[PDB]
Amino acid sequence: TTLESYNKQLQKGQGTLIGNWWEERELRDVTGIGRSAHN
Amino acid sequence: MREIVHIQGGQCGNQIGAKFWEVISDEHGIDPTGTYHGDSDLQLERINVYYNEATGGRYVPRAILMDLEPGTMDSVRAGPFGQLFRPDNFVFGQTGAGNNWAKGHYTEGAELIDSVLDVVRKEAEGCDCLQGFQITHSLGGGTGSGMGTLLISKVREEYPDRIMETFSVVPSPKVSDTVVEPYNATLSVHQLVENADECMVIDNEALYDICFRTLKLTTPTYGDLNHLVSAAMSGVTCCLRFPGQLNSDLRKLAVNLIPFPRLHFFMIGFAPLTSRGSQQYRALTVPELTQQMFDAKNMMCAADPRHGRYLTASALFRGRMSTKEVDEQMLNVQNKNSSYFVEWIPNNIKSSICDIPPKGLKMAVTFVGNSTAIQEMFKRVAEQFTAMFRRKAFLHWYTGEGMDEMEFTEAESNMNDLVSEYQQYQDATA
Amino acid sequence: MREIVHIQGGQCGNQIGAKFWEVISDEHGIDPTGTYHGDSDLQLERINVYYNEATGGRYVPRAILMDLEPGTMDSVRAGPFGQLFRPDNFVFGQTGAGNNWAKGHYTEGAELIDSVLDVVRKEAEGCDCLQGFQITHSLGGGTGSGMGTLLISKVREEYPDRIMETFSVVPSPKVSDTVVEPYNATLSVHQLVENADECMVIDNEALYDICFRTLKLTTPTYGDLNHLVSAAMSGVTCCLRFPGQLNSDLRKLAVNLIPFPRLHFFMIGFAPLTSRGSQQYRALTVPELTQQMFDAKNMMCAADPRHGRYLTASALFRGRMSTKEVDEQMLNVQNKNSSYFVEWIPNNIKSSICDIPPKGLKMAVTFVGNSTAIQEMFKRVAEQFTAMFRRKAFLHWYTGEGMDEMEFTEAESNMNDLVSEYQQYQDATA
Amino acid sequence: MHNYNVDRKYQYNCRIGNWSEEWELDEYKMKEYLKNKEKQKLVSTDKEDR
Amino acid sequence: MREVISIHVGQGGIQVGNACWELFCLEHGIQPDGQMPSDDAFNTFFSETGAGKHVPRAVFLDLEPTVIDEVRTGTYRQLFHPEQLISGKEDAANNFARGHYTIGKEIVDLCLDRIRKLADNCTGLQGFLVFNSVGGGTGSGLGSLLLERLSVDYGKKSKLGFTIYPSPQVSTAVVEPYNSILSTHSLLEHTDVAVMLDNEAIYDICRRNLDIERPTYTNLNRLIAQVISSLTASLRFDGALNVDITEFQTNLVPYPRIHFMLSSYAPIISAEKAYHEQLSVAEITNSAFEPANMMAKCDPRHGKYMACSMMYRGDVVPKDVNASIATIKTKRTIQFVDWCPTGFKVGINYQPPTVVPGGDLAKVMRAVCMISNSTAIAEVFSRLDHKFDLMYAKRAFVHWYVGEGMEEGEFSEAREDLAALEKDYEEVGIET
Ligand SMILES: Nc1nc2c(ncn2[C@@H]2O[C@H](COP(=O)(O)OP(=O)(O)OP(=O)(O)O)[C@@H](O)[C@H]2O)c(=O)[nH]1
Ligand SMILES: Nc1nc2c(ncn2[C@@H]2O[C@H](COP(=O)(O)OP(=O)(O)O)[C@@H](O)[C@H]2O)c(=O)[nH]1
Ligand SMILES: Nc1nc2c(ncn2[C@@H]2O[C@H](COP(=O)(O)OP(=O)(O)O)[C@@H](O)[C@H]2O)c(=O)[nH]1
Ligand SMILES: [Mg+2]
Repeated sequence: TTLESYNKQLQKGQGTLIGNWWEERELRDVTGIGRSAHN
Repeated sequence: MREIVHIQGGQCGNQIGAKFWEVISDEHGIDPTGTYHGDSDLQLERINVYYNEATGGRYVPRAILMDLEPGTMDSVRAGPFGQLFRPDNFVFGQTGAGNNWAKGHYTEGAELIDSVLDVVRKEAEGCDCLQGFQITHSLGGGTGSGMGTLLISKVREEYPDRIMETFSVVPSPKVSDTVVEPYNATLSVHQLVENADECMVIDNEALYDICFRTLKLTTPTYGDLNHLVSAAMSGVTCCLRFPGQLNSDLRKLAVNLIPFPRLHFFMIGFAPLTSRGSQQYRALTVPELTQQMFDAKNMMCAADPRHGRYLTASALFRGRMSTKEVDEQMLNVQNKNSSYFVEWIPNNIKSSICDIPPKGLKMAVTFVGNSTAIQEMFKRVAEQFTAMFRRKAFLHWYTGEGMDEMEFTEAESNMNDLVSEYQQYQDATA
Repeated sequence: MREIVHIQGGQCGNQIGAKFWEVISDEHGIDPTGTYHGDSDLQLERINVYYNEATGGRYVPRAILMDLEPGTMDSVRAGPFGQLFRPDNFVFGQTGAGNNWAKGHYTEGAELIDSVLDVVRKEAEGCDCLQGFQITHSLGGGTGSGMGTLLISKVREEYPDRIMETFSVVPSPKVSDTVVEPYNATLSVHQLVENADECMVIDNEALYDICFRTLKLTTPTYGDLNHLVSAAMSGVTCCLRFPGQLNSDLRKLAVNLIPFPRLHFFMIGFAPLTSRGSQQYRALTVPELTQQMFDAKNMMCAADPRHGRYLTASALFRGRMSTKEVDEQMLNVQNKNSSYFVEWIPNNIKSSICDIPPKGLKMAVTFVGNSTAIQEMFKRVAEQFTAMFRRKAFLHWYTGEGMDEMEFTEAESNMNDLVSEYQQYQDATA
Repeated sequence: MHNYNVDRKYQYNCRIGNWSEEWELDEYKMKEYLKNKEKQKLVSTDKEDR
Repeated sequence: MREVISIHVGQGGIQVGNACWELFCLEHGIQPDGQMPSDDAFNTFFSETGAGKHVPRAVFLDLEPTVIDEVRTGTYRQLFHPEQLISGKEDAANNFARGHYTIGKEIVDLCLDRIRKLADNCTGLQGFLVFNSVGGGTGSGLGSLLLERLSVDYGKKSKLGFTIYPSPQVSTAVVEPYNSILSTHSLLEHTDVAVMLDNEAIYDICRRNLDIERPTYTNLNRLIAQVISSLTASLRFDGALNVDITEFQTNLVPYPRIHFMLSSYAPIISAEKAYHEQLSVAEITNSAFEPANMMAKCDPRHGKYMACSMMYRGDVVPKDVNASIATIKTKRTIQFVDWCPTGFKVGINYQPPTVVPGGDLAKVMRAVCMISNSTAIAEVFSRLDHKFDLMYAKRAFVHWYVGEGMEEGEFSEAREDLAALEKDYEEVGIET
């Protein structure tokens, strides 16, 4: 598991196409914060 | 995702990369500060192939800079897009090789290679999907010609199944900038033939003839030469980084261009090229693109492509166009010049189409050709080498650092056999 | 505030202290009228260490001058900065010593020491927490070598816990002044090993070679020798007077420099010393300081320190510097010269750092060392003593005031004794 | 081969030996004299003053 | 409601304490004047004066007045209580005998009175943290005697000792081994957990990472301050796995004799190389267990492991923590003792590390501080004992101690106790 890694913070768009990009995309679209809101 | 790591060594390779990375950066819309500012979403679509992301969203090239003297990187760091390069990857020597291949491959190299091999291992293991390696260097410079081929040997030792690509600036006798080219060039090529999956040769004199005749500009410069090389190289991997009608990656080219495991030396060309004064009259059409591509003088190598028969050819087009026109033009150029294609291999041209053209041009073409024409370069360098070696001039310097004439003899015999069996298939018939 | 007081006797000690007090007033910013016109607040928080405060806003040195002839005191009072010392601290005879130890230690010393003892006791009980004593004197004269050692014994039995430094100008055989020097030298030095906690030796011949080799001054005078002695002596107490990362007092020096109670003889040196020429032509860096400080010909003693082995050594760096560099220099210099350091004690070098460089300087080094080669001086002095004792020359001048050959015999016997136990550690192996 | 302290010695003007050191020492004496002129602390300038 | 008491004795102890208090007052937003600009997570280290300013729960001891008065003249002169900056009159002069048998009693009574009065105002005392340099006279003697007094006055309360031992080859004084073994013996039966704080390892780390060729004590003290802050951030900030100060004496000490520990921190990167790096959880965990990253000059590959405590701060995620620890366990170069199948305690805090202006460290989002108990630590005791007995064989410098009122036999039982300790360390490592 080497997720995150070569995909940093970005909002909207189709992304970078590495890792789980597809799965984070719909989460980010339906709700803000595709991955792990900052504390 | 089928990613490649950039490693460059020697002054020539450093200068080549200094503008190759600039071309990649402005094509992908990356500022010298590492912040993306492009307009098309396809720009970030496959940015993976050459970049890494650090915290804060900034991008860094996965290129490792190597040499035996720090002046080169001290110069290129102040240049444009010099801030992209990661400071840790810089590996430089303390003495210098002085264009002595034995020094650069046996004494200084055996000690220096540890850090560079460690860092390249780190880069390889960090990347998820490694496609292969690409290296830029010149066969006339000692430190490059030695330590680069040493790194070739070792990297191929731990990664036998991956593809590897070599960018060799082979010296021509007309424009000779150094005296000991025959020795270090033949020593480098002896090792390079055994371990190179792909090797493409570049001639500075051919570059200069192209820029003087086609571009018709009065004062050419190393900047323009580097720009030509960088554009040619971006053309190679545009198809791997952008969608198109028919994608064909590096392994695709390796399968479709190398008939026998040892004939893996190529000559390249780029199109279109027009002068600033005539650019408004030319109309960009596939027929004239192909006519310029298959021009003998447009090739970036000294070898006369009409002095031999093509083993195979490959053309990568960039931009939107009809593939039927491409195919019919390919058939026309094949059957019209059947004299210059060896007969026992029908349909010996690979054609690939990518839907994203270079910025500022609506269509572009890159050409890679495997032909018998390269034999004369090796014949002539062999003549220069034997002229050097009969009188044993400039030889005690090499042999005083662990070398002997046995290595020179075996290398020249190997390269002579290379030339002989390279020309063997030119006259072979079915 | 852990302060110390100064006692000096004889012409030599008078001159040494006279120039020392000028120096200390100089880097404390005190005018000859005793008024502070310094720039820092850092020159006032420790002013009580050396200067007492009086009415009118002025400061007075806590130094007491003793001798058998008022000529030297009349000269020093008329000399520059002579108004600092109070007239009450001058104790002088009206007869003199005549270079005879007996006159100064038995007849006139006993009857005169009462006043100096009273004044030193008064001034000592005046201060809050007295740190120790320091004496500057010469052993080749009568009045000094007698009254100084008598007062040392007296104050030692009076205050057993306090520490005492003495700065001893011993007679050099090469440059001689009197034909009776070794007698009173041996008689005085016989009484130091029981009282003085630290003795540090100085040779006028050594100072002459230093000034004529390194400083390269054509016609040096006693002012130069006195000034070098003053700078070297002042460098010791910088830690107790100024802030720094590693503070180290006289007691720390004693405990870290005394392996055994009867090995309290030291040899000292100063750096950087250089002639007028390269003073702005050479860079003052800690590697240069540590290279120059261990130089044998940099010594302020006629003893040549490369004929033996070091027991312990200590250096007191002044000015801002980095501790890691200091430690690595010390370690490297201890490693390259393992033959010159005794083996059964590890890490026999002490380093201290202070944040205030001297006047007109940015880095300075004061060195103290315990080495086995100092016994050469005692060998020569004992040889001369025995040689002119076997013929009983000039012994009547001594025996005419209650002295006998017996105490001479115990003196020379203890000399040979100390020589034996000081040389038998040279070859000691675990 | 140049050696110092050679018996009789002339002034700094000749080049017999150790001339550079003494000449630059004299030069620095003049330089500090200039400094004492620059900062108004000259005993003479006090003497004519009072 | 929960807070600790800070003790700084010795010149090194006070010089590191002053830096760590700089760091803490900077982190909690308190200016050097002592009042919050206003433009309950501080009770751990500061207490309200009733209206406005605050005072730290720390006391400083030293026999020579230089450091104490220079701090009194420093910029924090309005921060500390004027009467808790205790200074003596005469320096101990690297002599354990002076600091333990002659001059200590005249100050330790006032010190313990101060400690009592400080504890009286508090209600939730968690324990004591003590900072000293062992290879120094006043530091070793006063720290030893204070630990002895506290062990009988309070007893069960936890005490953590961040001691600076002499380095293996690089050292300043010559007589350091004597008071080193004496202080080690004294603290062996009175310090709950001891932390190694040598200097040569810190020099190596700063020279290789920060690329500093002229470091001074300031960088070392700032690194130690960062270590302390990362260790104690859990008590005052919210996190997924909050860990109390008492969660060391129950997790890292198999036997009462073995309580000496050595640490590490990550990341260690300057400001120009930070923006070009990954700084992922797996990489920062891997960089922690490398043997040149260990905060003390000792080889961990020469011995087993008994207990490891890793504290993460920032946006750390237990998924990544577990993945990294699984990779570490898979890795062969690090091995644990057989009788300890599980040997890690992990804590998580949400507060990212704070950055001091003008410091060498850069602003970093993820960081981990690691504490390790290893049987390989017996190497430093062995080398120190060898340096001891080499020059003790012929009774050098022993007069300086015997004449101060110290009996000559203490060295024998000190030697025997450290010898018993080293047999303990070598015996625990055997397989069952
Ligand atoms: N890392 C580090 N160590 C220090 C520092 N200051 C002192 N030390 C250590 O302290 C040892 C010497 O003792 P000091 O701290 O100088 O003096 P002390 O502990 O007060 O004992 P005394 O000298 O008797 O007063 C040295 O070996 C250092 O290792 C510091 O600022 N940083
Ligand atoms: N394309 C290109 N070729 C160069 C450049 N600089 C030098 N060369 C070629 O490199 C050859 C000399 O190589 P050298 O500098 O000795 O290689 P090195 O020893 O590895 O530094 C010459 O024949 C030049 O034609 C450059 O900036 N661009
Ligand atoms: N360095 C230095 N040495 C001096 C000074 N005055 C005298 N001496 C040395 O002391 C020796 C004579 O000592 P003496 O005056 O008889 O000692 P006293 O009788 O105790 O005063 C001579 O050999 C000189 O070299 C001085 O001002 N500085
Ligand atoms: Mg101290």
